[PDB]
Amino acid sequence: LKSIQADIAAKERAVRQKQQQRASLLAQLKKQEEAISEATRKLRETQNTLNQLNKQIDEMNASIAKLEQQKAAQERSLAAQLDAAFRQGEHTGIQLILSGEESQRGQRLQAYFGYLNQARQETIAQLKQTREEVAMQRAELEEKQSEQQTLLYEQRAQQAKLTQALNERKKTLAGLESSIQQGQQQLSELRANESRLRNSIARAEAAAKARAEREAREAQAVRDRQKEATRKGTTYKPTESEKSLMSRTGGLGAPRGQAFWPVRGPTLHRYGEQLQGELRWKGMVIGASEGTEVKAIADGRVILADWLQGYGLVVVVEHGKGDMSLYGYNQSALVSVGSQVRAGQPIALVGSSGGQGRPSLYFEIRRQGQAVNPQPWLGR
Amino acid sequence: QITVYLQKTLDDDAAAGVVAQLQAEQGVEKVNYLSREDALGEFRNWSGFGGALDMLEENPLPAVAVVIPKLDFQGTESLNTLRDRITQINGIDEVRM
Amino acid sequence: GQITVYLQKTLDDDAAAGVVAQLQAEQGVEKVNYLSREDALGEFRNWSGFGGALDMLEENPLPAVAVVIPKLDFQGTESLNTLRDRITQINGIDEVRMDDS
Repeated sequence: LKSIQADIAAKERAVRQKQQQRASLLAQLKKQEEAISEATRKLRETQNTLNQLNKQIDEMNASIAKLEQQKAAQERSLAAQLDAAFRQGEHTGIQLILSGEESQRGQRLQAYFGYLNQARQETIAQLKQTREEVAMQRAELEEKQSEQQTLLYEQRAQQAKLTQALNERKKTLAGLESSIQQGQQQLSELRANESRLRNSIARAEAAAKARAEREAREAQAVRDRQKEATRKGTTYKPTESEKSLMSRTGGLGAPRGQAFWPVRGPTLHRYGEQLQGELRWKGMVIGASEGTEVKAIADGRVILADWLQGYGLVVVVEHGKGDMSLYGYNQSALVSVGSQVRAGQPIALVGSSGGQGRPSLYFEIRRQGQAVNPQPWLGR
Repeated sequence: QITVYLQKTLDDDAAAGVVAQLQAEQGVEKVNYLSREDALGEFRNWSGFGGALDMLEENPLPAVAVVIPKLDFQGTESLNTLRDRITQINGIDEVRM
Repeated sequence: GQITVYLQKTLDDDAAAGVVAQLQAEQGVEKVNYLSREDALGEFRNWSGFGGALDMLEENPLPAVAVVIPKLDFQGTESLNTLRDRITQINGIDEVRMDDS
């Protein structure tokens, strides 16, 4: 009775220990993958700025070397003129200007001295101008090098954040691979992961509603204002932005393979296939290299960019009329909540966030708060 | 005599044109031409500055025309009027008395 | 008819002094007036000519100069030609100028 009672309390202690050790490793995984995402995004933006700056710095060094050659040539030529003037005694023995003069030959000989003094003035002015352009281009170059160094310092810091986060993630996942998860609590995590994802989308939607409702009204006003056009015998040309507003708010339309492939790769899982037990896939899984760019399937606005258990880094794009595209397992979110996106625009990089076995994209289309087979929108 | 100096930009043909053009402008008996290359020779020979012009990357001298007026156009007012005639042929730089 | 000689610009003070001593030792030479590269520049610098030119040059553009004053009995045409021949063979001499006249 005594030792059966010790082992019952040390078998509940041991389950509450296992559950909290897992919870804590998953909260570490979340933080690490949040850091990998934010750092991967920064390194990408940083590297793109740097490529422009390096090209400018290359151009400035080439331009400065050209002027420096010009300046050395102009200096040597000017110095040779000073030397010849000195050998002539032009600085003391000007006397040869005076005793050598005639009626009309001396007239011209004066004009000629005018053209020489002019040419010498121009020679010095040209060199003064080369020295000023050089000095200015060097000042400009030093300011560009200083900008580049601040950027390389940011790259270093972000890389350090990324390397740390990756090293710590390797250790967190090895830990999670230790805690063997039996069939029934996997199914339990899968159902709860799906439920939490649903709550996150609803909250993102609730927070978008004021904006979404105004844009829809404003969008319909454009369609309407084109009724007075048609029905009163004219055409109204909507502005490029009114066309963007209508695209972002009109929903994904009837599934006719008009949307962009978010990523191209083998289809590893399809909507409705068995996930585990009686649970079905609510989206498709497309295989692709880690870091492969994930494209918005259509015009819309980002309303969620969060790490969710089971799904990792999830981006949701509002398309209007309650239509949403959902992008999970991401290495990095490349766009922030509230950013408008264009069909075909990179919004994320493929990864395995949330602890997937291989790099891939999780992809949903949702209508009326329900995941639907996303396949028949995919074409281009 | 009034000396006129040509724009330095005149090529061989354009110079020949100016030479032909000033042959019979009113009050002018004759006009003597010195090449850019001859004008330069003359400075090096006679200025006592030697090669001072030669030390420049470009010849700084123009080809030149010395206007010898006709005997009946050698008075003060005559020279002013015939000087004013040169101004109406665009392509001369400076006129000196 | 003084002969003006211009030295190679790579000559140091000693090498210049050597050339000056060789000119002084030559047959028919009364005296040699020498101007340093540094003194030649000092003298030229007074000149208003080429205004602002020297402020833009890091390097002394001028040679050292030595004015070879022949003795009165070696101021004839053939005397000056022979002295010129010997001066031109002295190492460190760049250019030799005979009096204007």
